[PDB]
Amino acid sequence: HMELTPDQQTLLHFIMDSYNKQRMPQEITNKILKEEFSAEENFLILTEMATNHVQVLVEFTKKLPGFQTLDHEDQIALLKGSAVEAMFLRSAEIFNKSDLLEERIRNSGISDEYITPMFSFYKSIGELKMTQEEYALLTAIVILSPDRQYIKDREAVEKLQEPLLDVLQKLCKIHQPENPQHFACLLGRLTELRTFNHHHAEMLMSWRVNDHKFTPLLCEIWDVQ
Amino acid sequence: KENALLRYLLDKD
Ligand SMILES: C[C@H](CCC(=O)O)[C@H]1CC[C@H]2[C@@H]3[C@H](O)C[C@@H]4C[C@H](O)CC[C@]4(C)[C@H]3CC[C@]12C
Repeated sequence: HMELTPDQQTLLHFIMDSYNKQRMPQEITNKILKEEFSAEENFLILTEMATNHVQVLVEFTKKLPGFQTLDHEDQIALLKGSAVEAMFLRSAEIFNKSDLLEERIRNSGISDEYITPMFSFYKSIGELKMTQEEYALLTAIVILSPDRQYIKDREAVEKLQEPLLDVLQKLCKIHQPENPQHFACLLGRLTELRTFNHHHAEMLMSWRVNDHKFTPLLCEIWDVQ
Repeated sequence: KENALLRYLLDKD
């Protein structure tokens, strides 16, 4: 509808450059298809993948325009505060085209009381039929959240997040022109994304398989102490 | 330091 301005196009290009840059080591994708299928193997694979996703999330975030101008402690607080929500959005993207990854998730020590509601959430995200540009912008928007815990200069984060929201609103009009409520529906899903921060945290208190440990990076970012 | 690995990754080029 309303076209992206030239500077908005440039911002989108930087975000898409960064979103498509890093991925998962093929050694890890080899394990998803070939490795033994047991709760123990699944726990180790899935936490290895989640650790890699945090590393990719950090690299993505560092290339968001303006992020490296923010206060350094605020940078850390934004990354840690968004890791789970960004993982949910990525999970949604993957599962809304590997059923083998789903089957491993379902035999990983995680209760069906958690998995079933979360996959229903991923499906509710899939019904929005988002493009990769929309997934990328929504991910950048959740990372640059001015209301996250521990942020000292919230106005500085807000001035980075506001232009992303403007671009996303235009993408919704461009990609789903026959559904003028699309952007509002995306933002409604953002709100429920936040409620699953707590569920994930509550799930972690009981997720254990053969008394295995989470990796050091996951212990940091998921607060497993 | 709190979140030592996260800091390492953020500062590493
Ligand atoms: C790290 C990968 C994404 C990899 C990628 O970027 O391609 C995520 C894709 C599916 C996610 C899993 C899926 O969302 C189900 C679980 C959700 C839970 O809160 C964390 C563990 C989970 C088991 C989670 C762990 C991280 C992965 C496995």
